[PDB]
Amino acid sequence: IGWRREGIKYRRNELFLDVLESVNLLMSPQGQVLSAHVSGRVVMKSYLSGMPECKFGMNDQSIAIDDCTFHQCVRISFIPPDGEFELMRYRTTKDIILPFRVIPLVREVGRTKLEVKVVIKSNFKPSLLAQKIEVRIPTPLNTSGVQVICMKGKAKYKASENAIVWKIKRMAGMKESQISAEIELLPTNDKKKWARPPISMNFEVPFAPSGLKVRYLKVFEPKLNYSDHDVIKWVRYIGRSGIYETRC
Amino acid sequence: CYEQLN
Repeated sequence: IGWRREGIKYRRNELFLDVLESVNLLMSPQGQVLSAHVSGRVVMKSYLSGMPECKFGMNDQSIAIDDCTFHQCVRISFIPPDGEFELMRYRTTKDIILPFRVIPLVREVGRTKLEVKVVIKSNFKPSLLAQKIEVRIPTPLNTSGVQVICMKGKAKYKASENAIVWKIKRMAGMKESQISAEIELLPTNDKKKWARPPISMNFEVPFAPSGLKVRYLKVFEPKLNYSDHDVIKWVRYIGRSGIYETRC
Repeated sequence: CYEQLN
């Protein structure tokens, strides 16, 4: 076996398991899901003795997994290498937990002002906290100044990037926070109007938006004198955002 | 950080 050497022996047979997903979503202003999918991978930090035989199972709540691209050791069952390695990549598109709901509200004031209001609605267990929340609201190219106040977090107008950045430390599920802006516009040519860019989001949530959960991870070493009841197994679900936009 | 597998 060319991915694992013989004779490995650890004292504390531990097992770290990270489930890493990236939720992608495009949503109309009215809340209709235009396109959405999750891209995920499962990495395993293995510290087991000898040449163990491992069986990884899950709910395949339920979830269907569209694509699969496995490591070279599998057949699920596998002899895992020593250390950190990627066990599998996957992608689902059905029954995806959308962790946040961006609700834009833009109101023209003649041809000079732009009163804008954006509401975030967290949509998960209130016992869990989302972290590293960023909401990017793009401003028109003909902006002289913006005026924003917000309840939770802090907001700044990065005029160079031509957008408003709103950052929130944490936010529990089943909650809502809002931000309100006044945008002063220079006069310009009404001709082109402007291509309304979407409102982007970035967050971290301690669960798999695909609903995936680890049913079992069995370890089997027949030669050595340890069984699966002796393995200190851990699992860590982390979901990041990728392309998370709402048409405004 | 991590949680134990039940």
